[PDB]
Amino acid sequence: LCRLCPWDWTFLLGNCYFFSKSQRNWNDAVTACKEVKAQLVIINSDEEQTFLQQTSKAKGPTWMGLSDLKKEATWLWVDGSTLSSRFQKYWNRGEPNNIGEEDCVEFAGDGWNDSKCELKKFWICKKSATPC
Amino acid sequence: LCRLCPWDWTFLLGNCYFFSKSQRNWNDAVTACKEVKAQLVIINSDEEQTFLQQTSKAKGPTWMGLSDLKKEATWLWVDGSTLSSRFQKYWNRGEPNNIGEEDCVEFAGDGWNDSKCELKKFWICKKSATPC
Ligand SMILES: [Ca+2]
Ligand SMILES: [Ca+2]
Repeated sequence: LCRLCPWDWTFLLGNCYFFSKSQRNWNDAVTACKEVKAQLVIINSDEEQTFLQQTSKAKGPTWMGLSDLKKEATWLWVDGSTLSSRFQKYWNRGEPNNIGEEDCVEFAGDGWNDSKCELKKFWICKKSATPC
Repeated sequence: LCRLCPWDWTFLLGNCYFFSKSQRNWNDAVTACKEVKAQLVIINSDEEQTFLQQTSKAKGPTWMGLSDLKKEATWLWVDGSTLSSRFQKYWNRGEPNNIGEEDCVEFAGDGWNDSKCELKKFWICKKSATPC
């Protein structure tokens, strides 16, 4: 009886993902994920980014665990790690913009936008799986 | 008899721009611009970027003075200055990619791609105007 991820979480490449059914502001989304020992999703591979971008298209704009709330124009994941050069290609054309006003990052369409953190959007949690 | 820019060069915001009629590889484009005391275009304002992106759409993919030939994934203008955070929004979705293989930057459509430097593309030169 191999259970890769908890009930209603999805396994992808050694991690477990939870796709919210409701919409919350960015900070509340962060908190929701911490409630289940997880983090508002931190993207770390292209296959992961591809899967979360597709899934998120079916619901609508969706938060990820990325923001420049600490220092404008510097984007940090919720675990404090820096956004790598190779991931900057995921930004949509024209993003990030409205710097200092739109401080949190969302999947929008086929890439990332920065958006106003107070907006309510879907969100995704990620934590490690338990292998079999 | 006020002449803002030399013959067949276009004035925009204190600078003079030359739009090639032929296509050259990136290095040859750099050299062409140096022949006329100019530089393969270094973008320094949004109004400038807007104007060069529109004009370049009418001809086809066009080189700008930007490349990561010195150090992969670090993009420097031809005068050695670094690419600012605010200009990274000009990259098309999915760019820059093919890192280390596509080392020079072009206007493509409505944003920037990195491309193989050996390809022949149009190009644009920029130098200071002489005020009146
Ligand atoms: Ca935005
Ligand atoms: Ca490319």
